[PDB]
Amino acid sequence: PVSMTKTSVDCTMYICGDSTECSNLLLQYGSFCTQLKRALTGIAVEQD
Amino acid sequence: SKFGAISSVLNDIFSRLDPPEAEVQIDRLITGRLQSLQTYVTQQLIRA
Amino acid sequence: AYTNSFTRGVYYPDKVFRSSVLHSTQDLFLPFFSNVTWFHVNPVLPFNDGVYFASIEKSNIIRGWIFGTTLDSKTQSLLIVNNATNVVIKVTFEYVSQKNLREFVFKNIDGYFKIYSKHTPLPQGFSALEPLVDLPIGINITRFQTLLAYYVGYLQPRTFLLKYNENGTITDAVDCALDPLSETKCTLKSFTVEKGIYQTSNFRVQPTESIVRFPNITNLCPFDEVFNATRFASVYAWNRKRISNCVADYSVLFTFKCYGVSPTKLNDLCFTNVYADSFVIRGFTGCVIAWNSNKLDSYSFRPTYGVGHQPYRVVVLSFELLHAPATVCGPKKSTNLVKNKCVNFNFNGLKGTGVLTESNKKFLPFQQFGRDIADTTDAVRDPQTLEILDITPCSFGGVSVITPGTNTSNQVAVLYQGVNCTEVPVAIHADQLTPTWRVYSTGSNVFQTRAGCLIGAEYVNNSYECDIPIGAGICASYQTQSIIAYTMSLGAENSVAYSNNSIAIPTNFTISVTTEILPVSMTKTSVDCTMYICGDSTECSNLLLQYGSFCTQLKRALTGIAVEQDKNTQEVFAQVKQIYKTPPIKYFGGFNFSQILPDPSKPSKRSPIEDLLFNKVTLDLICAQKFKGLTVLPPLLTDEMIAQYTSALLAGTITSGWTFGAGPALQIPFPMQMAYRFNGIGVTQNVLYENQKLIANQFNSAIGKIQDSLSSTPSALGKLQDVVNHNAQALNTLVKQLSSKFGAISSVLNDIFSRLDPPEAEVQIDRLITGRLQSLQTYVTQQLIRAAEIRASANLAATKMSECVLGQSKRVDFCGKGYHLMSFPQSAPHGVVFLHVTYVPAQEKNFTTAPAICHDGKAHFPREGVFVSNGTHWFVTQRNFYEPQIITTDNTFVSGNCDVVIGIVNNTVY
Amino acid sequence: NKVTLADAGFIKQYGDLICAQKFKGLTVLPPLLTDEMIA
Amino acid sequence: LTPTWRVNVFQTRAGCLIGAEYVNNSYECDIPIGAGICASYQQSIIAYTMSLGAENSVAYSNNSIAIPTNFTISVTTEIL
Amino acid sequence: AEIRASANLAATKMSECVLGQSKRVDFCGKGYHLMSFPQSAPHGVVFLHVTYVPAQEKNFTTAPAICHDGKAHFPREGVFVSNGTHWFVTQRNFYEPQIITTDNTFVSGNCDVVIGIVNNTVYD
Ligand SMILES: *[C@@H]1O[C@H](CO)[C@@H](O)[C@H](O)[C@H]1NC(C)=O
Ligand SMILES: *[C@@H]1O[C@H](CO)[C@@H](O)[C@H](O)[C@H]1NC(C)=O
Ligand SMILES: *[C@@H]1O[C@H](CO)[C@@H](O)[C@H](O)[C@H]1NC(C)=O
Ligand SMILES: *[C@@H]1O[C@H](CO)[C@@H](O)[C@H](O)[C@H]1NC(C)=O
Ligand SMILES: *[C@@H]1O[C@H](CO)[C@@H](O)[C@H](O)[C@H]1NC(C)=O
Ligand SMILES: *[C@@H]1O[C@H](CO)[C@@H](O)[C@H](O)[C@H]1NC(C)=O
Ligand SMILES: *[C@@H]1O[C@H](CO)[C@@H](O)[C@H](O)[C@H]1NC(C)=O
Ligand SMILES: *[C@@H]1O[C@H](CO)[C@@H](O)[C@H](O)[C@H]1NC(C)=O
Ligand SMILES: *[C@@H]1O[C@H](CO)[C@@H](O)[C@H](O)[C@H]1NC(C)=O
Ligand SMILES: *[C@@H]1O[C@H](CO)[C@@H](O)[C@H](O)[C@H]1NC(C)=O
Ligand SMILES: *[C@@H]1O[C@H](CO)[C@@H](O)[C@H](O)[C@H]1NC(C)=O
Ligand SMILES: *[C@@H]1O[C@H](CO)[C@@H](O)[C@H](O)[C@H]1NC(C)=O
Ligand SMILES: *[C@@H]1O[C@H](CO)[C@@H](O)[C@H](O)[C@H]1NC(C)=O
Ligand SMILES: *[C@@H]1O[C@H](CO)[C@@H](O)[C@H](O)[C@H]1NC(C)=O
Repeated sequence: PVSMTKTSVDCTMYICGDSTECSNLLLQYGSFCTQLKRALTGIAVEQD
Repeated sequence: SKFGAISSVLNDIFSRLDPPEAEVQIDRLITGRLQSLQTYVTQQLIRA
Repeated sequence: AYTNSFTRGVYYPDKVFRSSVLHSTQDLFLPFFSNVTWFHVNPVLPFNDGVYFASIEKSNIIRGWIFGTTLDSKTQSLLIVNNATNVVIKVTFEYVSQKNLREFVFKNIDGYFKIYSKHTPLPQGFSALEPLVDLPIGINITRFQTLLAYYVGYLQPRTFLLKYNENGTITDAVDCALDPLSETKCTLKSFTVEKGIYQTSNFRVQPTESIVRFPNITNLCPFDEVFNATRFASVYAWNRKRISNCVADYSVLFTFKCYGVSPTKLNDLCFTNVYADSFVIRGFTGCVIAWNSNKLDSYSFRPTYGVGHQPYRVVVLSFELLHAPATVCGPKKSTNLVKNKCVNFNFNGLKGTGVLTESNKKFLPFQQFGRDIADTTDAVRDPQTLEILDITPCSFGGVSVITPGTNTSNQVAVLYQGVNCTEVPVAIHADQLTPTWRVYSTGSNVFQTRAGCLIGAEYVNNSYECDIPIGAGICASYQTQSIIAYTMSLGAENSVAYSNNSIAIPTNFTISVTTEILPVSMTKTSVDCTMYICGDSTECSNLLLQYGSFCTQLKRALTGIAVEQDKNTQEVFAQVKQIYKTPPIKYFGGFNFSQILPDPSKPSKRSPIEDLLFNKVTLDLICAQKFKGLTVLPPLLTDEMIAQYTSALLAGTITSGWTFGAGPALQIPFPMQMAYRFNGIGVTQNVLYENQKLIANQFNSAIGKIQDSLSSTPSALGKLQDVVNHNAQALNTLVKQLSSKFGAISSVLNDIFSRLDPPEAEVQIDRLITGRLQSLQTYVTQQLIRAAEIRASANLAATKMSECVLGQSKRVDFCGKGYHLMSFPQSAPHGVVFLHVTYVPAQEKNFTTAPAICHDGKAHFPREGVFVSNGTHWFVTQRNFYEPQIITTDNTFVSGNCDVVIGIVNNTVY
Repeated sequence: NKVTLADAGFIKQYGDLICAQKFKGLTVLPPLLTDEMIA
Repeated sequence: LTPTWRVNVFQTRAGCLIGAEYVNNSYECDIPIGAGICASYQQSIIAYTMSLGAENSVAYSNNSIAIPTNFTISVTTEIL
Repeated sequence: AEIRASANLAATKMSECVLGQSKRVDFCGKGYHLMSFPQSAPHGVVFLHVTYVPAQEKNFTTAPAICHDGKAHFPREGVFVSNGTHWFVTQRNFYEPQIITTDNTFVSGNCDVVIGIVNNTVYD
């Protein structure tokens, strides 16, 4: 094996799909979604 | 999964409960789903 | 008349002092480059959501304003005038208090009229407005008028990134929703963007309208026959009534509690199995309604009994909210059914947003809903027309921004990922395209890729090296003037002239010195768990002592990582038993090692190249981290010690070759060691000797270029800088996570403890503690993974030190591109740099070749070479350097006759 | 022909398992190098 | 102070070391302290700058070579 | 994952140190690797690396080439050494001086280019 599937996650869509109140609440959790996006982007670049 | 909440649907929680208890239930759901995302990303990092 | 607002109307969002920070604020602002209306000296302009008001005058024509809804006597209105002595405000409320550009901001939220202002000696500068006053006028304002060049702009809720000066002044701002570049700047929390492609946000089509679909029933439920019953049953023989096919209006309904539902919401939900149980006592999802029935009723209730023993009538309402077809629910007006359009929908309490279409699913009569693999609603039976509708979320997707870097240009391209250009969101209003900015199609600037639709770059038929990867073979770059997209080129095509009997032999060579950078260790970090989580709050510490050995595990893991870092450094650099020193006279047959050898003049005793490497890697933010309990432990080996180890390795290899790595160091002249290494790559020794000076010069040239190749290229030391940046970013993220509330009422523990009773303060503090503990655990897990990666890099660096520095390697590409001659280590802040000296053949020439030569009827094969020819005579030569020689019995061996070797060629063997 | 990919991360036009995952916010990004380029 | 106990005072980049006497001699690292400082038990606890090994100078010249006249068969152990 | 890396390294050493003789420096013990023997251990492996360590080094005077009859001679598979008066050719890793003959050297060019060439007799 050389590479694996490059995955992207829409954090807001997964956690709070279509619920605007849930996204407003999620805004108070800091940079969790940003950190997850950074990690997944690093993995994706590493595959290439 | 419900993670100890009344339901796994955010809209049902927001439509059935006042904000004081909706906060507890939505906190449980959001924490569970953030944990699921974090677990997925950690295992993706190890697999990568 | 209209004009450009430019970057004006920024005000201080709060009363907090900040300095030397980038702060994101979501507030009512004036968007950058807004079309502000311009009046010249007046009409009653609307007061939509707040107003920015500028005035360029020197005669005080403008005095004040009137605010109200109708500006008549029937509705209450506000009035503000600035007299030459004082400013008078009247509404039930009165208030009095104290070219030139006067800028003002007026807002009306929660019964508060807030006024900010600034004075300046529309201009094209940046100025931040300071607050003036909040007034509790308590009236809704929809219109206003100026009381006699003045400019009016309207505020909207925007997200802004404000930059605070060193003395706390807002000097710059970014309007996150202005355009893709500003969204990228807000995502990165920076004012400068480097070249690349950045995932900024997701576009989401917004719901056009809202629809409600409830059953057609209109009869009222028999609640009166339950609650207003003449006589209630007994608690043992409790009465039960079923409620079906009616409209339960709970407003008609003392103690009224509910389990699993809120009393203020029952009018909106649809219920399946409603049963009312009534009985009398003395003082599961559903509701309990109890009320004193003293004046209405064995207990043997009597009027002289107390409240604790007075009769109470009790009704229990039990219903199932596990959807299924709804027979009873409250007063809700159904709208029309909107299809093929993103709408907010409500089907008997099932709320959502999306597009509703005709469904081909073969439901069954009892089936009211359909679910997908994730147990989420996917099809719905319309309560009135009984038709099956598919629910699909309306269009959304990811957006990436391609920038050549803000240091070069402000032009950007936008990639809509996983979307064809025919489905790209094309909206003429702000009811779509969540980023809310627009990049319009101009024909040749819209391209389709298997990665999505790219807008803002023209696709050229040329092919270049990849500059910014888009995906699926497509890259983008700044042409210079515009952004171009293209198919990446894999390299220059080349055809090798193969034939039956043609061989290419090099006639010359190049001595190449190449660089390989390897991380060896990362920053050793320690965390004070209590100080991070609690930070001077003793009550928090006492609460934290009940979460077990979490901090003990984290301390153990971080200590293991810290020990592993020193182990990595030792395994890489501490390979030599002895500390070898170079001889006083630095003559090595013309080879010049001054760039890699230590310099006595420098206090650190580093080489010029090592000094360059330590200058090129950047190893109050530290104090801010320290105050939160995050510290950096010093490495065991100092930089001086690592440089001493490197000097010992270099002296050993220079003065003894590869012998000191396999035993006692055996001195050998450097040209003789170089001859050994030339022998190691299948080149005869004389080739080195007869070219000694030239070879030396080439090396002296190549090493001379190394400095430039590290001091001219921007990201030459990218890997070590990446290690440093990863550590700094992780610690900064840990620090910034302390401002998160995690659902609590504040992020400050001492604020929660000083304003709440312990029963609820415990809940809030538990939320904060769990959030911070999760942050610490995530940090430690990422540290463990990064430590594993760094350990792999350090093991590789130790292997390179053993096999490239302590010996000559025959492994292809392990110690440089060409044929490995030798290698030199140089210490770098968090790692090692190998200078690989390799032999690259050059200046090849064609020759005719044969497998063997027939002579006296015997087949002759070359001993240590290959047969070549000018075209008339036949020589034998070594394979990596053209040195033709007369074919004799001494450089040839005999095997068989010239009857089986295909390609054998007649010649003479002297 | 012997390895069956799941997504390959190419364009999905509005109109099975991949669709559900996408609706939950999970998407696959295409590799930079195509199969033809690697060949 | 939080530890509530009290305790030959030395300053290092790793912090304040109490209870160890800094000596000018250099030995192989026994207990790593940090930034080149190690500790050891001499009757007393000593702190010192760790040594990297014995200094050695190879007698290099442009016409001299050292050639072994004997050998030793070494058997070493590697545990994985 | 760490143990898997260790086990992959152990398998590589079993292949390259036990099933063959390795030229990789310090991969199969310190010194010039001769062979290796595996021994099982509770949760791992123990390699006994047998290596050749040179010892009892002696100083000699050396030359890149020997000039004879106007011809430059380079050692075929050795190095030129000298007691101080006579000149021998020896293998690099063990002192075995040999008479400099035309059968253990090879000729390349005159005595005008090689720096450090030394006059001596190349017996035929
Ligand atoms: C901030 O104000 C101080 C106060 O005098 C001044 O010295 C400093 O230069 C200012 N910082 C700037 C202008 O960046
Ligand atoms: C009971 O009767 C009173 C007066 O007739 C009325 O106001 C009230 O709404 C009734 N209660 C119910 C549950 O119908
Ligand atoms: C996007 O839709 C158009 C219109 O049907 C179609 O021609 C095009 O092929 C689609 N995109 C892709 C990548 O197939
Ligand atoms: C040599 O190569 C040519 C093509 O370049 C081919 O036609 C010929 O058959 C080859 N030689 C032999 C002996 O087949
Ligand atoms: C080999 O290349 C060098 C340049 O590196 C040049 O000076 C020299 O003349 C070349 N030798 C031959 C024989 O072409
Ligand atoms: C070695 O190179 C440096 C830098 O090019 C130069 O200053 C120095 O004189 C050189 N040494 C000799 C002996 O030529
Ligand atoms: C060798 O021959 C091929 C074609 O036969 C030619 O393309 C190439 O340039 C030649 N090489 C040299 C060094 O002349
Ligand atoms: C044959 O090779 C020699 C090199 O020794 C050269 O002088 C001569 O010109 C070559 N003959 C032809 C025909 O190229
Ligand atoms: C080489 O010489 C022999 C001598 O008998 C002859 O038989 C053979 O045909 C020759 N080969 C070619 C290719 O002419
Ligand atoms: C050879 O070494 C000696 C002593 O180490 C030195 O005096 C001499 O200059 C060196 N040879 C050259 C050409 O510099
Ligand atoms: C070589 O060393 C061995 C000891 O390992 C010794 O017995 C022997 O005499 C030595 N031989 C020579 C020639 O020094
Ligand atoms: C070789 O000579 C140098 C200097 O004369 C000396 O220091 C060294 O010990 C000698 N080596 C041996 C093995 O005697
Ligand atoms: C020179 O070598 C010969 C061996 O043939 C012998 O005379 C002696 O070992 C050497 N001379 C000296 C002075 O060591
Ligand atoms: C070696 O011999 C040549 C000619 O026979 C002579 O020019 C040269 O000086 C001799 N070398 C020494 C070191 O005497």
